[PDB]
Amino acid sequence: MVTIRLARHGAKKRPFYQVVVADSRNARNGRFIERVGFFNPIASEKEEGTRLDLDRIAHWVGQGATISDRVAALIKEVNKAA
Amino acid sequence: ATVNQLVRKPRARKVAKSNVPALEACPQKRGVCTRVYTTTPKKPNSALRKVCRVRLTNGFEVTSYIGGEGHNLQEHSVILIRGGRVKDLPGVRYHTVRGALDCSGVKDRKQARSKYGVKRPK
Amino acid sequence: SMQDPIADMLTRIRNGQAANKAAVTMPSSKLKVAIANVLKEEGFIEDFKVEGDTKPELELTLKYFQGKAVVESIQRVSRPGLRIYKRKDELPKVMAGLGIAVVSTSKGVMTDRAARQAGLGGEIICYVA
Amino acid sequence: KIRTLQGRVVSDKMEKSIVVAIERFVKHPIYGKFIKRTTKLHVHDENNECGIGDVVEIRECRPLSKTKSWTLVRVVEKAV
Amino acid sequence: ARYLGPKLKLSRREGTDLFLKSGVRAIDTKCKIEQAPGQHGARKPRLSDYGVQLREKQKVRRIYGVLERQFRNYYKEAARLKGNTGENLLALLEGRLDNVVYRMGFGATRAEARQLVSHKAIMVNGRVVNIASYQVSPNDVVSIREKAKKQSRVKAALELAEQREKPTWLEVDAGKMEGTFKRKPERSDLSADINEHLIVELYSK
Amino acid sequence: ELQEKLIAVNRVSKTVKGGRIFSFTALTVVGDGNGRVGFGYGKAREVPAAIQKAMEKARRNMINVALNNGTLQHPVKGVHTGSRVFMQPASEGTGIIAGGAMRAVLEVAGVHNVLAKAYGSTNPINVVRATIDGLENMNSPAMVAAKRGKSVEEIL
RNA sequence: UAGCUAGUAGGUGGGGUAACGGCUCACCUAGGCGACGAUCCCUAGCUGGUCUGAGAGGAUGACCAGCCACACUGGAACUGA
RNA sequence: CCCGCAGAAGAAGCACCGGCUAACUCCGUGCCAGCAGCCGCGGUAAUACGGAGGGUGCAAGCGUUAAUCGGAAUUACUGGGCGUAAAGCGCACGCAGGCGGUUUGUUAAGUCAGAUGUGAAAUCCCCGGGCUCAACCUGGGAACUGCAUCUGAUACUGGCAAG
Ligand SMILES: [Mg+2]
Ligand SMILES: [Mg+2]
Ligand SMILES: [Mg+2]
Ligand SMILES: [Mg+2]
Ligand SMILES: [Mg+2]
Ligand SMILES: [Mg+2]
Ligand SMILES: [Mg+2]
Ligand SMILES: [Mg+2]
Ligand SMILES: [Mg+2]
Ligand SMILES: [Mg+2]
Ligand SMILES: [Mg+2]
Ligand SMILES: [Mg+2]
Ligand SMILES: [Mg+2]
Ligand SMILES: [Mg+2]
Ligand SMILES: [Mg+2]
Ligand SMILES: [Mg+2]
Ligand SMILES: [Mg+2]
Ligand SMILES: [Mg+2]
Ligand SMILES: [Mg+2]
Ligand SMILES: [Mg+2]
Ligand SMILES: [Mg+2]
Ligand SMILES: [Mg+2]
Ligand SMILES: [Mg+2]
Ligand SMILES: [Mg+2]
Ligand SMILES: [Mg+2]
Ligand SMILES: [Mg+2]
Ligand SMILES: [Mg+2]
Ligand SMILES: [Mg+2]
Ligand SMILES: [Mg+2]
Ligand SMILES: [Mg+2]
Ligand SMILES: [Mg+2]
Ligand SMILES: [Mg+2]
Repeated sequence: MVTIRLARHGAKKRPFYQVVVADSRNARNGRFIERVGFFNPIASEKEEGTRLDLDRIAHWVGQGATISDRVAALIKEVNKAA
Repeated sequence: ATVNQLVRKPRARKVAKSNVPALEACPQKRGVCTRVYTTTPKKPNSALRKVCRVRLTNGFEVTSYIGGEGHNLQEHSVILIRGGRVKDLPGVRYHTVRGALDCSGVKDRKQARSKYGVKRPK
Repeated sequence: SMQDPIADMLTRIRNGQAANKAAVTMPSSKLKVAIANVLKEEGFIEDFKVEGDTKPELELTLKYFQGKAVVESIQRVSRPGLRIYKRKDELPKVMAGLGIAVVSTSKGVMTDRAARQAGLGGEIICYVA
Repeated sequence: KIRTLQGRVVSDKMEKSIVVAIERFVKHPIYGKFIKRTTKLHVHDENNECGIGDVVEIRECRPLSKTKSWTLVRVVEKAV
Repeated sequence: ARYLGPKLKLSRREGTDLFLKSGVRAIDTKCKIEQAPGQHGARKPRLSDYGVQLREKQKVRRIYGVLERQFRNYYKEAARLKGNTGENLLALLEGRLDNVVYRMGFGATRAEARQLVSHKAIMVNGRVVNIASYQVSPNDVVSIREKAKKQSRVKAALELAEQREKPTWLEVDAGKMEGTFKRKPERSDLSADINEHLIVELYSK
Repeated sequence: ELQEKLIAVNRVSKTVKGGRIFSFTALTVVGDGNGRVGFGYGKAREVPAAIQKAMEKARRNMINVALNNGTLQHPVKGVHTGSRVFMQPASEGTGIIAGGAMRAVLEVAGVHNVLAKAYGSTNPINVVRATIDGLENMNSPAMVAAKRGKSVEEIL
């Protein structure tokens, strides 16, 4: 089904995840419906590092989209921080 | 020239043939020396230029120059050929590579050693 | 056959300027008159005069300044063998804006600058320098 | 308002069917000349109403045969 | 990756003094600065347009100690940047960290400054920077770290620098051994003998 | 202040009963850096003499050129028999992007920012002749205003 | 390489498909494609892009991503959304 | 990534130097041996072969070969030509095709204008940010010159009607 999950991008030892809506069958970095954010796990202080378009995510979930565990965690973090 | 004419029959790109077609767009190719001989240069030159007619791995029978002073070549001697003509042997389009398979490096060379397959002296 | 009357007119103007002719006459048409009017407005010719009823003749009075021709160059651009139309962003600047380009727009025949100001392209008739 | 194309009837022999050239006056990619290009289409026409040489308006539809995916909507300039 | 050969040799070839020696002793005393290096120095052949351009480029490269690939990259970057290309190139070269260290005076030559930078003697904004090509930015403090603060070479270099002409685009504290890179120098601020235009033409053949 | 530079020096021969007579031709170009440029073609049995003759010729018969802020006034083409030349004004800082002969002529003329190309033959003397002709013909906006009987502001 | 095509082109009616359809079958009509290149022959996975070039172009389609086709060679279906 | 230890210690080659093209001399050979991208060089004073010294250019690379575009306006749409350089059919008629004097009306096909939709992400470019710097990664823009639909304008070209 449609899911919301991290797509690994960046360099070796320096991952940068693009949060994408995509049909689960597709490969991790392959075909995707919509790109709804990003997450930078090695991002330093005085840098944003995370950004999730929450409205779009809400819309897709409403449509019936599953969410990756990591993406769910990110959402929780965003809510707390904000 | 007339726009109508061009539309009717457009402009042909000038298909340039290669001058080293035995390579077949390869940088080098291996072959076996069918025959090793000397030949006379063209009208502004006098020499006995060393050359070997070689059957390549891909079938072609070419003629190849052998640069450097002296060589350890004879019939049934596996060599690598490269691109380059001898302007003054007519119809010779390929050089042997000194410092490859059966071909030895030039003896006692101290300059352009990389061009003649000679290892660095002490 | 005569296949391009505008071109013929332009050629006549060029030849007159070359030959120091005071005026140049040719069969009048509405398009020709419009082009002539544009030319007068921009000041590349002194005057035009349409004369006759059944088959009227346009008579242009050519312009000289220091013994030499005012219209340095005058080339047809769009032509029957090859029509040229441009959009407002593609309108040409002749001689880096010094010369004018006669453009036939939806709102009548006008110079390139005028056409650009209006905001519409059209058939590029000719360049004049 | 529906999408529709006009064209001259190039043939009307095959029964309930006509062939409709849809000449378009395109510009040449390179040379810039405007060339007349043609588009033959097998159009379905029930009642065999169309003649040859007839101008006819057509719309696209679900395929009715191997070659026939257009239907006529109205005939115009149907003189002989 | 570095030129390790004779320096006055390079200077003689160029014609000018490239500041490859500390400047304690005059270059006229250290070498025949007028005569070019080698068997055929006592001869000045008439130089082609290409030749003159090449010589100027070589001069600049020798002055800073940049090899060709890096220099070419610098030129491309300058060309990309807005404004005058030669001017931009000069600014970038000046911006280099080894160069700034030399200007401040934490080294008699750029070779010495480069050595210090490589050997981790120099902190940029309180952070040990190791790369000689590091572009220093405006308002950047650059300082000798304490272990290198005891160096007699550093203090001698400071003395020599005091003798030299001070740069307008830096502000340096000799006791603190720290200098603030206030702004990238303008072309009027850099030396007039450099004809950047030749370099631009050469890399835009 | 009359900057001059020699474009090309070429050896030419004449044949006589004895044998060949060689001589040298020098194509030079002088200009004041404010608009005035002039080329000269001198011939003598030796090169320095030839150059001097060329220089004198160039210094005389110069020609004025309408320069707009150290650049061309509009894109201009120029021909002289084989040499057909194109040269286009360019933004400040572009430099002279111009061939050999062409570069020399432009530089002495005083154009600091140009984009040129020499089509056709690139025979130095003809190419220089073509460039000078093109530069000469190139009119300014004040000139166009005068011709058309308008203000310069109406034309822009 | 100038002619090619008899399920061929269209119709009616049955059958078939998840679905329109000569997809298939029976009959009827004699059509259909073609110098805007049909047919035949050679070569080739296509695209975003890549290299080059001032541009217009030219060449190209490794890597990364979208689409397609194949799975020793030739056929076939079954199961199943 | 940081700290400490010892000691200049373990770390420079490749091509070229007649012109184009930055860099020249001596010796050896003597149209030989050989070189060469082009033009050319060598037949007993070789800056062109081979060695040496000196120099030039790149540098952990440097040359050679292959391949593409460029220069090449040398397929010329932008942007060529055809008296003698390659190029006017031996001459005509004529179907398809290309082009069409002049006026008014009409249409709105070409043309032009505006909007809407799309033109995946990456890539290219601009301003930023993160790896000590760079490469590299990355945020946001711009661009994707296109295509489609709707609504207009009607000067020009096309269609239609009368002249
Ligand atoms: Mg051929
Ligand atoms: Mg000879
Ligand atoms: Mg490196
Ligand atoms: Mg049925
Ligand atoms: Mg049924
Ligand atoms: Mg294949
Ligand atoms: Mg394939
Ligand atoms: Mg070009
Ligand atoms: Mg593969
Ligand atoms: Mg399959
Ligand atoms: Mg299979
Ligand atoms: Mg297998
Ligand atoms: Mg099988
Ligand atoms: Mg199942
Ligand atoms: Mg099943
Ligand atoms: Mg030289
Ligand atoms: Mg050699
Ligand atoms: Mg001897
Ligand atoms: Mg000797
Ligand atoms: Mg040589
Ligand atoms: Mg030698
Ligand atoms: Mg070309
Ligand atoms: Mg020609
Ligand atoms: Mg002839
Ligand atoms: Mg004839
Ligand atoms: Mg008409
Ligand atoms: Mg017609
Ligand atoms: Mg329309
Ligand atoms: Mg994109
Ligand atoms: Mg940064
Ligand atoms: Mg109309
Ligand atoms: Mg009309």
